[PDB]
Amino acid sequence: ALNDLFIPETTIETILKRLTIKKNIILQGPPGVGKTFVARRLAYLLTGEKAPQRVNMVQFHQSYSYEDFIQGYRPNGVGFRRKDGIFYNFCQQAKEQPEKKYIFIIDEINRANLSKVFGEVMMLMEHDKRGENWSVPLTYSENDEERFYVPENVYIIGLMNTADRSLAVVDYALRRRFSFIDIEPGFDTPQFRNFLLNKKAEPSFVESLCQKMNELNQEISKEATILGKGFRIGHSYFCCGLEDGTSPDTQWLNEIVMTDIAPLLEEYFFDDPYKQQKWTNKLLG
Amino acid sequence: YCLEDALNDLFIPETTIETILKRLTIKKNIILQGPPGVGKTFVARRLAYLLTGEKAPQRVNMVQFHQSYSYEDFIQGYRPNGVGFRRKDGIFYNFCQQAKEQPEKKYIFIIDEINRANLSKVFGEVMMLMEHDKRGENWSVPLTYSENDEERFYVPENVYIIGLMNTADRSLAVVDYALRRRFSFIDIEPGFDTPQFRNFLLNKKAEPSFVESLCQKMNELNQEISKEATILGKGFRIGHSYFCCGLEDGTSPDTQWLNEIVMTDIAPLLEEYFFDDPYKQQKWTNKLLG
Amino acid sequence: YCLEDALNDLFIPETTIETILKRLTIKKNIILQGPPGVGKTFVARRLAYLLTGEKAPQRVNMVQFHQSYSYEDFIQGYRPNGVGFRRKDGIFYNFCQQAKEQPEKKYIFIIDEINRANLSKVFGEVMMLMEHDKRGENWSVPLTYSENDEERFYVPENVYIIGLMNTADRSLAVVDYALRRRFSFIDIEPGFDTPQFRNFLLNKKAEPSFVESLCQKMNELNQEISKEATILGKGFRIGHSYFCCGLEDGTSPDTQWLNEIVMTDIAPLLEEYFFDDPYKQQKWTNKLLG
Amino acid sequence: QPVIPVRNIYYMLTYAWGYANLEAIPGNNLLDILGYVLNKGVLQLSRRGLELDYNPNTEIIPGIKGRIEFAKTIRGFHLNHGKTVSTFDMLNEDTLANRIIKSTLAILIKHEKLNSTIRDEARSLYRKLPGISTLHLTPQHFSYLNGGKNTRYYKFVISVCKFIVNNSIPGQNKGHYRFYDFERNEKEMSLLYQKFLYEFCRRELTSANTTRSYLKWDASSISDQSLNLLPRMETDITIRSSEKILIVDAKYYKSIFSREKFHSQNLYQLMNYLWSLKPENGENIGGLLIYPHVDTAVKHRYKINGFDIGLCTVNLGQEWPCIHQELLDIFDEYLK
Amino acid sequence: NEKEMSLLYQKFLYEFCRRELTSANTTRSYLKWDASSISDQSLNLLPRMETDITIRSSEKILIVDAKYYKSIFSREKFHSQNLYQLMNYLWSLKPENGENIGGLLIYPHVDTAVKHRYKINGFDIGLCTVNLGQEWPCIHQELLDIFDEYLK
Ligand SMILES: Nc1nc2c(ncn2[C@@H]2O[C@H](COP(=O)(O)OP(=O)(O)NP(=O)(O)O)[C@@H](O)[C@H]2O)c(=O)[nH]1
Ligand SMILES: Nc1nc2c(ncn2[C@@H]2O[C@H](COP(=O)(O)OP(=O)(O)NP(=O)(O)O)[C@@H](O)[C@H]2O)c(=O)[nH]1
Ligand SMILES: Nc1nc2c(ncn2[C@@H]2O[C@H](COP(=O)(O)OP(=O)(O)O)[C@@H](O)[C@H]2O)c(=O)[nH]1
Ligand SMILES: [Mg+2]
Ligand SMILES: [Mg+2]
Repeated sequence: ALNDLFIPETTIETILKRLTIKKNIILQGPPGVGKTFVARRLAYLLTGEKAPQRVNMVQFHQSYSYEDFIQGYRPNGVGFRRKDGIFYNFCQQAKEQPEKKYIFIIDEINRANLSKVFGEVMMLMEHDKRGENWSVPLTYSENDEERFYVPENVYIIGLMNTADRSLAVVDYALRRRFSFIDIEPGFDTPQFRNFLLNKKAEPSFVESLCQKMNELNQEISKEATILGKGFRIGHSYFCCGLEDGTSPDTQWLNEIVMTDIAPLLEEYFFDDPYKQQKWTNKLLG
Repeated sequence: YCLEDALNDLFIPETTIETILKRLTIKKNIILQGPPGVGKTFVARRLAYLLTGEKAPQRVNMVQFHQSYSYEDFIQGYRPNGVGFRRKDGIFYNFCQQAKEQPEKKYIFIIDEINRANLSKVFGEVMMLMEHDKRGENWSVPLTYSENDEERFYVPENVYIIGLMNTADRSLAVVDYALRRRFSFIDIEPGFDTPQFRNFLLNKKAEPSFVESLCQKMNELNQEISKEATILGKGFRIGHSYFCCGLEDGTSPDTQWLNEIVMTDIAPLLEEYFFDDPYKQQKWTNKLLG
Repeated sequence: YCLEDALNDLFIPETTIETILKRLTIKKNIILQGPPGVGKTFVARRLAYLLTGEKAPQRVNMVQFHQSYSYEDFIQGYRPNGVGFRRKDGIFYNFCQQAKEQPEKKYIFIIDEINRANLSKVFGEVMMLMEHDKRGENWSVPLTYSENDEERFYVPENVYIIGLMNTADRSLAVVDYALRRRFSFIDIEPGFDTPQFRNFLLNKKAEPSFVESLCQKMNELNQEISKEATILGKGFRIGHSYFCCGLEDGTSPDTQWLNEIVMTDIAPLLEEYFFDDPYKQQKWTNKLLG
Repeated sequence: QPVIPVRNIYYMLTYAWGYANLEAIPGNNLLDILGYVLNKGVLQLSRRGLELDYNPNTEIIPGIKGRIEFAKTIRGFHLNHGKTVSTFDMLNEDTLANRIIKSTLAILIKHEKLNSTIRDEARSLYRKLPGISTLHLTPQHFSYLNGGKNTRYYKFVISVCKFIVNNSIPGQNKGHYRFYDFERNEKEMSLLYQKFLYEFCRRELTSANTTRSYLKWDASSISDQSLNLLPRMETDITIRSSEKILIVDAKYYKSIFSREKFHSQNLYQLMNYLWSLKPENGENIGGLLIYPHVDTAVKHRYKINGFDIGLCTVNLGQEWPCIHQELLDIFDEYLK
Repeated sequence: NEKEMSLLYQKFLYEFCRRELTSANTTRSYLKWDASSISDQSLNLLPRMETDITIRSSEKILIVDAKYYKSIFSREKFHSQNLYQLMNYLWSLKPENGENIGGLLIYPHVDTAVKHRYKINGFDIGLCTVNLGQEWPCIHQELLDIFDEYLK
């Protein structure tokens, strides 16, 4: 599962060192850098096997709750029945094969409230407080003796979107435990170019392509306090759309610019359309 | 459903409707963002019939969001019987099930007043699948209330979702995060300075000079609102739907008809907008009467 | 029943009442905004008899919004039965079903103090359907708590909605400009200047000199009220309801009677109104008493 | 580099806002004056009582409080763990108006150049409001409060809080703040002055009627009835009385403070208002130019184009009560 | 900056009229107020009013004041504050001949060129905008057209 990843090789190795120690990484970065993709592939590397079953992925939203995640009391035909969650179920699987590595991907973790979701278990999922010794009786547990312990094998990977203006302050609970890792857009990298080079794209189109977006990404980072670096546009759009075998050329590029980058600029730049017109022109002209 | 029926009556430019149709086939999650009175609801019923190419109610479903709307009603949930609790398939679940049977035919779901409700509380898990790329059986998910993990729900690729959002309120400065990523905004101009808006009035026994005088005033008025950002944004500006209505009887347009409309619609609206400067209300009201 | 019968005692001009019927019949939903004491509640029950043209109570329904109304109450909600919950059709849903029983005869729903409640929550789906264009079976929509079997609710064309929003309490004001387009706002003035108010006083054994004096003093006060906009705006201006009442026994109007009015009701009202300097209070109380 | 003594400025702001002892404070700079008002102003309120607005709360509690929302109760199955979703009306001092006062007090505290005693009292007050939630202030917040549900007193301190927020600049440190040099810039000083007179005139000139009057050009254009290209013309103030109408245009210039060439560009605006304005009553038409000077006041009269026009100045920095006499004295002369 | 540009634009127009319009006579002339006051005879306090550019023809005398204003360069409300000055020049000036009076306003614009004519108080005043950055030779050809029309 590591043949063509646009992210640099140094960082992806750093995450592996960071993950095997901390076990709780949050991947920042702009939308369209394949945060889910790298995390999904990284999960297979950590195991060393490209197997879906060990890995499970869920998307957090504001109304995501502990009842869905871990334990809840959904009704059967007549009366209420306790229902296993996702994580709880996931860990029961992890206990079977402690030697092997099981990995949980949590998309848009910043969006939800972690405490209401994780509940009691948030203390345990920190790498130190793991294993049988730190087992705690769960909130809905009818019998005190049954306990829940996060095994050491479990590693939690979180994807967080930097781009949003709405964000002001990250949750405290998240920062204490998880080690944030920043994913650069990686628009200008060897593997991304070589991926494009193998596809029917001439070298000039590459430098034209990298150069024009680079100035735009540079522009937003330049206005640092006004807008964060993380707003800067990613690369996933240019990856996608070429499955049909179409040659990538400026004729093809204009579709993505007008369809995908243009609304993104409109949302990002709500102040001056003239500024938007300047940057749209350069990409093609 | 021929375009000829659809597009003449509409005031919105034939340029922008094309752009709307592009993104909708491409992305399938579209939001029309404009002030009240610009035909957001009006087009959306027509656009659905354009895409399908036929007038069929079954393939199109319409709902309005409000604060009470929740996941348990929309998608799946449990409803009390006289005593018992029975699971009940919701609208979107039931609607997509219709869509699964006929994959080729395009299906439309129209969600009005989307900003009023938090999308996350309603859609919930389905905001993951609802995105344009993550559709089809490969991305199937078992639902929160599913009896077993085997039962799965995937938003089929055929359905396109249209959401009507009005930027008429101060609260919407903090736009929901959920909307921006999964929906693509399209801005609707008010469109006084349009050929078709004039032609609607001209056919209804209207003087050409009187109509153009009106457009100059409203375009000037809306421009005044656009200048402000603190109190009144661009989205607050007046729509074109006060003037359309009320001519069905055959009563001819005149300053008298405009005078009722200003007194009963746009004058108090300005009182609400421009509370701090009462004279500023008078400045426009006489100007509009003029 | 006819206009002449209703307008015998009303102090409102004939001009507005025709203006009211002009907007109402074309638009089908209106709001009467005026200060307390101007007969907003009084006329609205009377208007119901005009539009139907007959005095029947069944075709009329009157309610008041208490900032505790919710969609569960108005349209569709869940209410306990003895041991288990059931779905109960609300008042408006019950009314619209009556309204479509016979389309020919018009039906009125009167909502006092509409300004209070969070209207977006109460009406919900109806906010789209209330409007004149968006009525009838073409715009049928499925409700939130509707049965799994498709059942759709449309506001029938015959229904007319009338709202009564006082303009004194500023906070309780409609700032949902999307909603304020459905309704048409008809200001109701205090009604002092008109003779039809004066004739009511004269007939009850009153001197025309004092009557003309009374209106002269009041209108001076309301201008002082109307001139400010920071705290006391145009809307706060004093209504005529105080003077109307209490004379049925045969009590003739005189300064002795006015003295009871001013000390007891108006003088508290003024000190709360201004609450900056007592001198201004002493001035206006003495002017009325003088 | 001469400017108005800072204490006098506060009085013009007070009339500008349409609504005290400053002898005690020894800090001449504006923020010292302004903070003492706010710091004392909050204290005056607390004696009578801060605004308490019933905020409805829909929350999950172990019992019936107010009105239970049946739908959220069954849908979340809260009954089973002895809980309901119920709506009730908590009474707080956490209103938007009240939050703004507290956030500004932090700004006042953080200001690097401020009297130490003033900060001591303010830091106490910030502590004295535990329940209220700190906020990150923007003009958009104050925009929502233009409705004016609050009392006449609250609207004063909020205006003060509005002023500080707008005139706050970072200083030596990232956290701390530094006050804007308000006096130096003509535009804001002039906009104060123009509004200062308009609000001043309504209060004191009970005799005359005071309105800002929009004016329309006498022009007609063959091209357009609109005449958008032409400049928008709105009087600074018009003070009409039965005997005489009068338009005043007032502006703050630094050049005029020098006792040489004279800056009278505003006069070009004035004549055209007189010409385009046509009186139905036809009593008379007059104009006045009033500017602020520091040392002394001089009044001149002119008969230019059949119009009676005044060029005049006022010695701000003299004394505030005498200034009130001087301003009314001028209007008496010309109005008559 | 704009003050340098606006001051520049006035001078560029002034000499431009001297070179190209050989037929007409162009001057910058000092004007005097109508005003008489007992207090000051010299009227020193009152502003010095000097025409930006006056071109004279037998049919009429044309006065033009032009400046650089930032808002007009962009694409709404019109920043034509200097029109107030223009009337005061015309009103103050009563020509001995009394036949006619000429007024024009010209503004620099980049995107487009617009011309309008106004009769405001019985006086001939015209407002136009010229596109700049098109090209020097044709733009010069364009400016010549404007002076021909309004001079008539
Ligand atoms: N005939 C005609 N009617 C139009 C046109 N545009 C808008 N309207 C009319 O305006 C009225 C209301 O339009 P609507 O879409 O409901 O505005 P809205 O944006 O939904 N209102 P809101 O934002 O408050 O929800 C309808 O009669 C609609 O047909 C148009 O181009 N032609
Ligand atoms: N007899 C008679 N009474 C009138 C007339 N106009 C107003 N009133 C009386 O004044 C009193 C209050 O009128 P009302 O409609 O309730 O004013 P309101 O605005 O609804 N009150 P509020 O704002 O407090 O809700 C009633 O006695 C009403 O009948 C009138 O023309 N004739
Ligand atoms: N093949 C390939 N796909 C990539 C690469 N990087 C990103 N992508 C794809 O870009 C698309 C979007 O990824 P993602 O970030 O998860 O979408 P998001 O939810 O909008 O953030 C997916 O198909 C990713 O796999 C890459 O390096 N190689
Ligand atoms: Mg709508
Ligand atoms: Mg009432």
